[PDB]
Amino acid sequence: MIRIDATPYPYQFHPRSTALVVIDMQRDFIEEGGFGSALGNDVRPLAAIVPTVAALLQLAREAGMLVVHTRESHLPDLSDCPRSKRLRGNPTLGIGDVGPMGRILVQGEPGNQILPQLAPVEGELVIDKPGKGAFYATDLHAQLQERRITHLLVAGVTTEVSVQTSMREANDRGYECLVIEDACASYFPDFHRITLEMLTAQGGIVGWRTPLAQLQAGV
Amino acid sequence: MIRIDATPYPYQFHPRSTALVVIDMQRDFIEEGGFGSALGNDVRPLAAIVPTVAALLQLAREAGMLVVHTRESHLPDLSDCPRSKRLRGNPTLGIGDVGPMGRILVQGEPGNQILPQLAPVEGELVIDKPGKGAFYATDLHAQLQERRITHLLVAGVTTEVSVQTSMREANDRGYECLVIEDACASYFPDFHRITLEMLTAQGGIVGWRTPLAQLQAGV
Repeated sequence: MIRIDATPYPYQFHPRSTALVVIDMQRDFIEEGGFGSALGNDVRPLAAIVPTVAALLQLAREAGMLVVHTRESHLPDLSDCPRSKRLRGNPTLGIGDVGPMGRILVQGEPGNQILPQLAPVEGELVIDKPGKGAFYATDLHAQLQERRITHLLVAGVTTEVSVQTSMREANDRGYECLVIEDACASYFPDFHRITLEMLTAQGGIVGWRTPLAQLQAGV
Repeated sequence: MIRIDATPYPYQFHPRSTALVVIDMQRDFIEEGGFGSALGNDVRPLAAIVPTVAALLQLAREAGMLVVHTRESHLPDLSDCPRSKRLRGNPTLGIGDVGPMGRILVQGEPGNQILPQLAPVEGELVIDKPGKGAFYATDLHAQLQERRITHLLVAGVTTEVSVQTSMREANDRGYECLVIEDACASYFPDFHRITLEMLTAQGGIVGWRTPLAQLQAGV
């Protein structure tokens, strides 16, 4: 079992009982021409972690861990998109409308694809999720139980939305979760660090956090 | 049909399709010597909201809305308590250990009870949940769908753990959620404030928030 330095105390895991979960690293959220920048978000902090996420993905692949990618996406007919989600924020361009990289948040559109630097390969799970939490309305929990996974390494975007939602759901379902702090990012510096602090408060209420360099030291 | 001034924009609901959800207002969180104290917290800040939660409960009862209470709790044999949750951190006492109000976080124990001043009455729904999120491993989604509930008024403790986890689950499931800002509290004032900001960021990404006085004005 590999033991690495973490907050709030060291985290130990066996690589073959562990999955890396890379959350929502999608072109529309991260690329300068994309829908995220069009809404006036500063995508630079999300772009900034891509080399770190790629290094974590390489570590996981070399260590023989299960790799799980998630995409926030809906069926082209929006049959899995609740009306509340479509109407939220009174948007000019909403879910299913044509944005700069195709229909917004729709399966098969260029904007919906994982960045090519972090693209899934054969033997990796890819989860299309209709919400922020990777476990809601997906078979992720079943797929991890079939593979006897107990431990999750968590990366991706954005820290305070899909990453924290997915880690809080994983914690509730009995997973031991380690969030890789420099392999996550937010549009808001107001939210990134304090989220990671929340997750590991009270002796690890949701789980653990560490930088990629501490994980690399262990393998 | 009832329109409330709220952040990030006004919230509209109908009592016939709205529930009040009161989260984890238990002696295990609010009274010294239970689960919250066992985690090393000073539980004293949560008591300050109990009169505001009581006024919110009265308002919902007088409006004839469905009321849902949640209790974080485990079966006495701990068969619904993941090993990860039991072994997390270094608590003074662990789940199921005997504290001054009985077995910590166990169903039927004095310290696990909802505060008498906030107790359920005949015709309210009471959800025992094994995780922080009110939807995981409960029938809450089915119970609301059977009553055609679309809107949730949300209150309780703690803001950054059970409240925000439950609200994020409810958002993913298509509910429209209004958190009553002064009917929530945290052990950590900064986590309370920033959680409320995250929930309504980006045009209402999780939902809405407003103080009790704005709700009272609308009814």
